[PDB]
Amino acid sequence: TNLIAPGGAVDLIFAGTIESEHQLALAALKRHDFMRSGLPDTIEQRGVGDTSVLTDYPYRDDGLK
Amino acid sequence: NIPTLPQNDPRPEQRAQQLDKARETYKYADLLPPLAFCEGVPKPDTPSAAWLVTVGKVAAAVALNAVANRRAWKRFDVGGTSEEDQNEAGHNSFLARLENDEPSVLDEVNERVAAILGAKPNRHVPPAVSKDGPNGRPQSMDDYANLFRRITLPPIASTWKNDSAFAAYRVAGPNASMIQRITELPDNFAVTDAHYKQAMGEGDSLDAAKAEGRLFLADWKLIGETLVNNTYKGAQKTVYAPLALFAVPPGGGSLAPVAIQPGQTPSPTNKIYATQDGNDWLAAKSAVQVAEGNYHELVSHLGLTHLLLEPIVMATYRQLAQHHPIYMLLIPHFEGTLSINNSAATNLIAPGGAVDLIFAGTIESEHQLALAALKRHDFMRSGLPDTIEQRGVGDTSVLTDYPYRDDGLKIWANIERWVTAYVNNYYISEANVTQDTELQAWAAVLSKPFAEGGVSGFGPIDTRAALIFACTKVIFTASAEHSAVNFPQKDLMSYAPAITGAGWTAAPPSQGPLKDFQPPLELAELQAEFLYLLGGVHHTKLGFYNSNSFPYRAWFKDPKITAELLPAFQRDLAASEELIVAANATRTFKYTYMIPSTIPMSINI
Amino acid sequence: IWANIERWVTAYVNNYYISEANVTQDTELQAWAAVLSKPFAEGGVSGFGPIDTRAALIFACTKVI
Repeated sequence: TNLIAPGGAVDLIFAGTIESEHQLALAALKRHDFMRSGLPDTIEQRGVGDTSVLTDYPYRDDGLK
Repeated sequence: NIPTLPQNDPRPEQRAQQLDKARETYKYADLLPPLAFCEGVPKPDTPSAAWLVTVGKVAAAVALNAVANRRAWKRFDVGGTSEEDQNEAGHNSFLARLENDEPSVLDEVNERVAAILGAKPNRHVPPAVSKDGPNGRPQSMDDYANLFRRITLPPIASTWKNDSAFAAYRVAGPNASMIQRITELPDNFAVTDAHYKQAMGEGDSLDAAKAEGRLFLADWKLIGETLVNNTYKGAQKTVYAPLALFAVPPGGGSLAPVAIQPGQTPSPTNKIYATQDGNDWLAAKSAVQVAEGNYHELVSHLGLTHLLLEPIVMATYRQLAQHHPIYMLLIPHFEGTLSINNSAATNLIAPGGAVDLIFAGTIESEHQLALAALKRHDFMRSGLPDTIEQRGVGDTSVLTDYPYRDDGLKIWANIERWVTAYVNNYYISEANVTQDTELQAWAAVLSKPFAEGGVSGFGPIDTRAALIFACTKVIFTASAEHSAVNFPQKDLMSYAPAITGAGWTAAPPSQGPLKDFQPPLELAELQAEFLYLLGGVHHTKLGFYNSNSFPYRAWFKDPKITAELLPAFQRDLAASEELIVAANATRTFKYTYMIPSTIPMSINI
Repeated sequence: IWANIERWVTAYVNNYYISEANVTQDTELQAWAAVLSKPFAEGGVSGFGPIDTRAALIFACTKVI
């Protein structure tokens, strides 16, 4: 009712039309796979799993524990 | 005439008197410890003449291959031995043409087989290690394929290195009952996600293959529990006890290898090898092939077909009468079963024989490999539809390519339909079962403990369904199961580099040139010539019941079976032929072993 | 004519090359690709590399044919 609403802070500060921003969010909610969206699942989906190659990745390392 | 149960028989006393004369013809001997065995070959169970001529033709090619090999090595004595073999081929063609005492067939055919399976020298010439023949160490890998001079080199010799050919062995090879689906990994075989993605790519995950049931492990642990490495002419023969994981692509597909750990215990000396490891991977598969070579020859083949049937052949001759209907069902499936086993226990798996030389273990360690698999057998839980489910290899969608399963299940189904119609025609009540003093005597000897000579897990034969399974299984492991293990010897095992009984360098961690891992030349020719002979004789055919006499006239006499039951059996086997052949053509690795027209009635070689 | 030649090369290559490891481990094809991947001044074909895929070999055999 305020943020993603017409005349809200997202309407002014962000480059898109407020209704094109809603399509962006709804597009990702529509493309998700809730059953295959676990963190350890996505980490090997993206091949970012090797800690001896990409050694500095605090989100992956801190997030898996 | 028409068979009848003992309690229903019109003439019980005369039936009892042939049984007593039978138990004198067939008395037990201890040729192989803890096993019920035949005291030689009783005269009725001599190999028939057609079996000898069939064998004789192949036994001549093996010797002719040996002579042509001996002309090439050291590039009239080597010609005289040829002409006698060529004349022996003339003997088999014309002298045996009338088919009506035994001359060529009696001595030569049985002796030439004895010299081959007995690893005896001088197998070059009859009624007339040698540095005059292929021997020692290989100059190059060519010399192994150059052995096949008068016999045909197998096709696998040009395909064995491909990983897909290595995995075809586990589902369409000599031992195709090996794999088992797993939902989690063993503690002693912790393959990583990296190894699985090497084989499958970046479209799958190991934790997802164990989820969707697409992992399949094959163990050789029993080889380590049992064998002891022997030395041949000083040289060290080695065999491991590997652990091999396989996996199928997602949504369906065929088997594909993943990882191999040559030993049961993880160690610094023993570690996992994977698809992209180059030479060590090839020697990791070859070390597996040595294990399957020992496993197949003494567990799948001689253990769980030959030696499992030897007691059932004996108890049938001694407790069932020649007028018993089940005697009428099972006996023709035992043609040549007693004779080849005697030639096996006194020559093949005998000290000084082929197995002791070519294969890695001491021959006494090899016998203990067979007995351990015989001791853990559960006869009542060894049905092909039962063993398939036990290993989780049942879903046609997940694992699509399993020729031993999909072709074998049509053959097992055909036999059950035939046994059931047979058992139900003669056994018309469950009292007919329990009141059969002969069948229950038959059961007592086989239900006996393994230490006394029984068949492990055979109890109890109290229902018509218990007789149907026991009779269906016996016929399967005499016809289809023996076909799927005996005849792959010629097609898939005559090439020692593709597979043999011994790795001759120590380790899967590659030590250098591949030629040093293979067996010597004298043994390699012996492996090629003796696996050719045992795997190259198709005599007698499942569904056609005849005698072992010259007319080979039909064995059944009851008109209910002559003009009705057996014709129905023969029709369903012909339907399986069209179904197997059609599906088999689309494949690029072939399974003729469950093709009904090539399936024998009995274990005869 | 190009479509006919590609289909027949895609058939030929795929009958003998069943694994992408059959391509890399074909030492003769790799030594065949070397003398052709050489610099043009040294005597090579300009732009012949790399031939590491069943696809890449199918193109090379289609163009040459």
